[PDB]
Amino acid sequence: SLRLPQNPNAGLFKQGYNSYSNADGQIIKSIAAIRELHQMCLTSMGPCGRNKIIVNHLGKIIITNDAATMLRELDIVHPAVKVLVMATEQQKIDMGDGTNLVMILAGELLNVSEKLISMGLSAVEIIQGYNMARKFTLKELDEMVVGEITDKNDKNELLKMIKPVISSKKYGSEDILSELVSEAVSHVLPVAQQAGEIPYFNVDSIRVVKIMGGSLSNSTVIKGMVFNREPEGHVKSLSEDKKHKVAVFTCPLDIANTETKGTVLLHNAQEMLDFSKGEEKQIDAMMKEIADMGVECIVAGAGVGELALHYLNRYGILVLKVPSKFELRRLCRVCGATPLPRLGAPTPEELGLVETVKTMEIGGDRVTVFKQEQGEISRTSTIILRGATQNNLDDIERAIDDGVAAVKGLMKPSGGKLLPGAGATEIELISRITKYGERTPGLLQLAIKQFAVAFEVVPRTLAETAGLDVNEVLPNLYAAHNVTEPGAVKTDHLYKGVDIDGESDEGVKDIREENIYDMLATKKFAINVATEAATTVLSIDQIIMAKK
Amino acid sequence: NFGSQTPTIVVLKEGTDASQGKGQIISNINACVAVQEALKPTLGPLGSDILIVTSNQKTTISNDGATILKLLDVVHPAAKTLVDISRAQDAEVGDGTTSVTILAGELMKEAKPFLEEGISSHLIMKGYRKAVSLAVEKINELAVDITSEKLERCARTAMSSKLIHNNADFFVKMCVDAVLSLDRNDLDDKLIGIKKIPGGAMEESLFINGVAFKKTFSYAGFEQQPKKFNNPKILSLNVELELKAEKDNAEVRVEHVEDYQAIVDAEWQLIFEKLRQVEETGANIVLSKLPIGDLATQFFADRNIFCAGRVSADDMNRVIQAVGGSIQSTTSDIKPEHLGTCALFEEMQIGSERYNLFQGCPQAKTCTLLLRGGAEQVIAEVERSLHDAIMIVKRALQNKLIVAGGGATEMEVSKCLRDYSKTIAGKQQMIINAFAKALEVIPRQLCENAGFDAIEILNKLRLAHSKGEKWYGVVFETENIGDNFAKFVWEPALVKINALNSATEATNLILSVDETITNK
Amino acid sequence: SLQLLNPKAESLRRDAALKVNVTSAEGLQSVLETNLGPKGTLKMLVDGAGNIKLTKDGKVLLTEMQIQSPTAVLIARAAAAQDEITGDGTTTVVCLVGELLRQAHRFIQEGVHPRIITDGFEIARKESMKFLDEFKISKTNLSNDREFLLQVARSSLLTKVDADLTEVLTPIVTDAVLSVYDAQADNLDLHMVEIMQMQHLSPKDTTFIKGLVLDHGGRHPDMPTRVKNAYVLILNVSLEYEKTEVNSGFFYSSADQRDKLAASERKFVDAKLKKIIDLKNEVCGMDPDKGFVIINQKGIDPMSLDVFAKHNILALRRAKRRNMERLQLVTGGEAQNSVEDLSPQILGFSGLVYQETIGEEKFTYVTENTDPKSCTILIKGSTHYALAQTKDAVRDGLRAVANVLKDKNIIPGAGAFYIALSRYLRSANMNKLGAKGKTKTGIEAFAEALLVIPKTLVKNSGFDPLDVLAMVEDELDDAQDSDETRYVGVDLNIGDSCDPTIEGIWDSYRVLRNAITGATGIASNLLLCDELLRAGRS
Ligand SMILES: Nc1ncnc2c1ncn2[C@@H]1O[C@H](COP(=O)(O)OP(=O)(O)O)[C@@H](O)[C@H]1O
Ligand SMILES: Nc1ncnc2c1ncn2[C@@H]1O[C@H](COP(=O)(O)OP(=O)(O)O)[C@@H](O)[C@H]1O
Ligand SMILES: Nc1ncnc2c1ncn2[C@@H]1O[C@H](COP(=O)(O)OP(=O)(O)O)[C@@H](O)[C@H]1O
Ligand SMILES: [Mg+2]
Ligand SMILES: [Mg+2]
Ligand SMILES: [Mg+2]
Repeated sequence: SLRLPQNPNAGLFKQGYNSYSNADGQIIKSIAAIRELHQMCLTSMGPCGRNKIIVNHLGKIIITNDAATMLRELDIVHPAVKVLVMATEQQKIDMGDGTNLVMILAGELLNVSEKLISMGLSAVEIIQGYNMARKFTLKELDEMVVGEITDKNDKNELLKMIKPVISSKKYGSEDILSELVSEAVSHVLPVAQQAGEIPYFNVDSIRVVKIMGGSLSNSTVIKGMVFNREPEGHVKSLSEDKKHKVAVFTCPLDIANTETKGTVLLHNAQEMLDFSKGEEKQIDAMMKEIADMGVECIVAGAGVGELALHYLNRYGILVLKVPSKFELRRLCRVCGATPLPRLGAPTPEELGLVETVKTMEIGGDRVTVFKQEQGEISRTSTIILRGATQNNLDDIERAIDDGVAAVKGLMKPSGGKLLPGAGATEIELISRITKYGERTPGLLQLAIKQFAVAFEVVPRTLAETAGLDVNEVLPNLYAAHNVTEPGAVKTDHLYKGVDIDGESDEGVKDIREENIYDMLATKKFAINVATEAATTVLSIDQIIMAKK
Repeated sequence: NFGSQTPTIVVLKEGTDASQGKGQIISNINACVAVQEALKPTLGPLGSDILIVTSNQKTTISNDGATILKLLDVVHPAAKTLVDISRAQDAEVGDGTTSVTILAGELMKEAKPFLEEGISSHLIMKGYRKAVSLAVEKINELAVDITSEKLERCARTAMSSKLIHNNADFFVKMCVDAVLSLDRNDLDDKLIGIKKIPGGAMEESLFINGVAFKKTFSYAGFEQQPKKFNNPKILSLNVELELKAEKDNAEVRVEHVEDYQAIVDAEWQLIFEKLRQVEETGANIVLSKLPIGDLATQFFADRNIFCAGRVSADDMNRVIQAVGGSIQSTTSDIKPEHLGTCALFEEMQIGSERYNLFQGCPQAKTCTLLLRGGAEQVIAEVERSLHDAIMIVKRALQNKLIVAGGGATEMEVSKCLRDYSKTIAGKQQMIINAFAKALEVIPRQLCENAGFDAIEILNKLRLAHSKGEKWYGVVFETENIGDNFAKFVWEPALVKINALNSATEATNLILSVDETITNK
Repeated sequence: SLQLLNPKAESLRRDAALKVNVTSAEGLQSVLETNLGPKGTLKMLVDGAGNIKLTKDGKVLLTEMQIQSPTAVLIARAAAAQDEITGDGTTTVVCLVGELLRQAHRFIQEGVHPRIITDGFEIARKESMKFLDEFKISKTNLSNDREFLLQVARSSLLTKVDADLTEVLTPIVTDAVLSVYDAQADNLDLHMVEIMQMQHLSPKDTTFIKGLVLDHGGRHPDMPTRVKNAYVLILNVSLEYEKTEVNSGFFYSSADQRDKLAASERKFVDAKLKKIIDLKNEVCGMDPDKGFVIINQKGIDPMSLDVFAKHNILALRRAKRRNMERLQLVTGGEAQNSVEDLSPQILGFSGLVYQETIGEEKFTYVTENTDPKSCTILIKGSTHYALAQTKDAVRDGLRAVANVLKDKNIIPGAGAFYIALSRYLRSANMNKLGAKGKTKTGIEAFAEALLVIPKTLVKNSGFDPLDVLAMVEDELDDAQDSDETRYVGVDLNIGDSCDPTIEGIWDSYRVLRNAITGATGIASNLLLCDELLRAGRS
């Protein structure tokens, strides 16, 4: 009476282990545990989304509007929330686009599932309901698609691609940020029209180097690349035309020492006199074959000796440090050189082509530039990103990664296959999925119905973040789709969507003239991985933890 | 089921800070206003300085937005935005670092009551980002395309708010000559490297056409060499001139004892052969990054050849550009043409420290002055004041743009913003006018430190812009307000553009934030 | 969910609460079932103060030992209500609740709801009452035969002590209810018998006394211990004044008034005692072999003992409250408080009164009454624990023989009713079902749970329970076809079936009533319990 028996036969397992079954409203608590961090994602979707401060134990801060990025640093206790972390991590790695959606959709599927489990629907039927809804959802995304790119390189078409992507992360001004990406995409692409070759594009080609100071308007697009290096011997503006040559060596510019106990041995004074001059003549003789080929800059892979440096700057050969593997490989793609570890003569076919190598003051420190010209184009271009706050450089840099990741979406599938944005793609599926529930019989119809209700969060979120009342903006938009397709062809009610700024009522003046669209490849895997996030959380009825 | 407790699963870790509510973003603004209060009275020439002592008991005296926030280890996340823009403004321009901070804090302090109202975050950011585009274009019209009259006036204003402002009559005459030695498109900052000399008075400084570096070591034959050469010749070395191992190894087998005497004499033979090649070319001054042994310096000491060592690579690079020579890491490849020359040489006693002076070159790329002072903070303040002024006259050569100082730029931009807000769109009229009066914080505090009443000043500025078209600003000497063009006070426009862009970027960064997460 | 309301709370729900209820019942069963039957073991309740006590009744074992588990508290409270109203059968209650929860939990694990299981117990309980009222037998107690009361008392007292002490003590129980009887009013009081704790020769040397025995002796030596004819006189007011209710004080004017005011208190003592002396010589003056004893509840003045000592008056003091009712029943007197009215009619009578000096105290023995309506039992023993052991034996044996007079019906023991009730609760054809395939699960569980009583007796004796019950099963198979009503039992000496009526083992009717009713109710409510909780403010 004074004390319970405190759960007998509990010594089967350790004291730290705990069980968590579906009963006792614990599945409702797991939905509430998702609801804690899901509401943090509400104020971070859209162009009016607000970034987030995350102070780690080390003190490294990253300020951001992207889900997949923010969830990396937060240490999570609940395992069901970690499914959303790895689900968004999969979204960032594969497609690099549509991570908030993975978070906001899969969290709302668990929200509407709170009503379904409370009604009395078995968990097995819930998974069958969303799977049958998923097959119809992915089917209709291919049907209501409009428009295509059909050209890899164009000035006006890239404005339709990059601009709606970076509009979520650090909107700012539209033109100054979009032109930096569309100019850099055209440099790296192998155009090669009327040849029948397979296109190819690498995410690691376009890379952004962060430099403090300046303003966002002063950002330029560099053909080549840049490091924060200092030439050792001398600096040269290189005002001499008639382009220079480039030779890349991965080994250090020094005498190849013996790997096993390299030690001097001098038996008599005759070897003592010649050993000091032998190293000078040997290093000089190797530079003669290198210098006669007309090379004026050599990129070293490791530490360079002083004696080798004395003969390099004699003939005015520039030295560059790249003490890492990937930093040396990225530079060969610009000039198109084939490195060889030997210290002999570079082959003439393997020598690279760089016209000028300038050294100027940008951020107060010494930097080396490798700008090419219109002739003999190169790939793996960089973007000089100027800003005042280092935290803003980090989020804008990842926005270029999201934009570069969106360019990857054009290579693998047959084309662009753009969709209407601004909630139009979500609100259209609500009517189609609702009609699909009426066609199918059985107790799964409520699962199909709640699956459509979960898609309202995109227009509800954009209306809440835009400082508008969602009770008036949302049903005003339903009137455009409650007047369904009459007998006249070429109906233009599909482009109606929400609006962040402007006219009252809100149905946007089309997403058309506005030139904002969404990618099909992002919506396919996002709805697939979001449904898998809700499937794995709803399919499990018992959870076991340890130590907490 | 495995335990009677059944602990409730917390979402985040234990100890994580709080979350959404009322007052989260307001605390970040109040945190910035707190840091902004410390840098508030340091504005203008009639301001003050801030004394800080960190945990390591290192005393420092300064009035620079970058230096004050650098020593203070700021742990608050939103407050470090002011640290970033100060370093960003200090790294590029090097002046007005404060005017960037006391301005961003006013925009965030002015955004405080709008956030208390039902105004969203994006509406406030759209106002500043649309207004700053017109401020940059308006400053281009305020700035002039001046080319006539051929530096002197720009340096006097950059030295304000710190020590050498009153001594501008002597320091500006030689500071203008520092950048004229540098040619176009190079602008090397390491050539303007200046060192510390604890001891002396700042008035006894002088201009030097070359370098002056500390020896940092007393050699055995240092006094034997002459201190005065009429026609010296400089040659830079890199080989180590002493008896030691040759190339990173030491192993010598000897079988016969007769050859054991010869191998030792060979080492004595080659080391003098290494020194004799330096002697035959007539190099009077010898310099090397690596140490120089007692054997070499005594060989040079007999026949009147000065030598020195224990110098850094940054100092060596300044020696080459001053004398116009080159680096030679081998004694056999020495030729007469690569030797640098100057007018004369004289080692002088400076603060109980010896310095090797070079001066009188026909073409010198280097300006390096010795900073002597009483305390270690006096020589430090003279360095930072010159380092901020030298950047202004440096970039003045890059482009010739001049705007009126004394808070005159903020008032002229604010009047057109009030006209632009009066015309259109209704809703943003409050935001732009709020940005207008918030932009006037620079002349606001500039007169409060002077002891004058702000109401009589600010009422005189607004109603007198018609005849004071653009060059209308404050004057501290006559205790009145007049035209700044007659007073010859000038300031470039690059401080103004980077200040508004950095301040607009700073306030818009955390204005798009309504959260704070702190693990552990 | 409960942690959100109170973090310091706990809850076991729907599988952990069921194991707690069954394991606590089986744990209470495994410890306390060993006392069942004559071959049971003795327990030593050794508390922190070193008090030793031997007993086999489950009531006093659970009363001294505080119960920590919440389930066993409910079973201990059931044994309290069983021992309170009846005073026997506590070991059968805990075994039935333990077996009912065991047999029920066997079916709950098979996927059966607890509701229909408890519904079958109630129908099985009501079916047992329709079996019990036909199974009982009626006897005529007007003859007041001693042989039937002895063997009925021997059946109850064999489960407390060994055989040789039971034969000595079993006439003491039958002698307790000799004169206490009323045919018309049907009133029979159990508290009139007086249990005295004293150390004497041995437990096996006790004896029955017809009259009353008080624990108070004569204070003065001069009064005679032997009195051949005594007239009792009941007093209740204190002859020695303890305190005056109204505050007062004797303020004397001079030294001569000091002894007079001391004599003022002597007058009020002599005033009420003069009527006592006048009461003595009113009957007959100078009558040898005729004493006069006084029994007072409150104290007596030691100054007044000299007055009682001169006239040879036995005076006792500090008597008990319940003894005032016992004096008039034994001696035939009349209770009085004051001394205003006195007469020889109100006085009782006694044939022999004597005292004995045992240790540092003296016990008054009043015997040889004409028609006493009460008696007493001296609990002699060789120690402290034998007094409590024999006291519990008499207090448990008085109820078994007293119920024979309260209701003439009596059930044969030796597990006869539990064995016979098992077959009757096998197949309820169309009598009382209520539903198809639902109630019958509880009928089977209730029938199998009742047969643990005869098996527990065999486990204490040290034989196999299934073997000795097989011949009992084979006996009753042919008894129905032989056309002869026969009751079978369980003999623990040889391990073979037997006849209770022939040998002499019986059980009271009210024991099996409250035991089955109390066990079925507690077994039902514990099965209905699906969650245990705790909450409060420390
Ligand atoms: N200016 C705008 N007007 C209307 N809708 C917009 C605008 N900018 C963005 N959107 C919509 O907001 C949605 C936000 O998508 P989001 O998940 O933030 O993309 P990302 O994966 O790059 O984070 C887009 O799908 C788009 O349709
Ligand atoms: N001679 C002067 N007369 C009037 N105002 C001046 C003068 N020199 C500087 N100022 C004002 O002082 C302000 C701050 O400049 P300065 O002291 O150089 O840097 P900081 O912003 O670090 O204090 C400028 O906005 C400028 O208008
Ligand atoms: N001599 C005996 N032989 C067989 N059974 C007995 C004997 N004495 C008692 N019993 C059985 O023991 C049961 C309980 O009797 P008893 O021990 O007196 O009560 P309690 O168990 O409460 O102490 C009775 O139902 C009876 O059938
Ligand atoms: Mg996007
Ligand atoms: Mg300044
Ligand atoms: Mg009994």
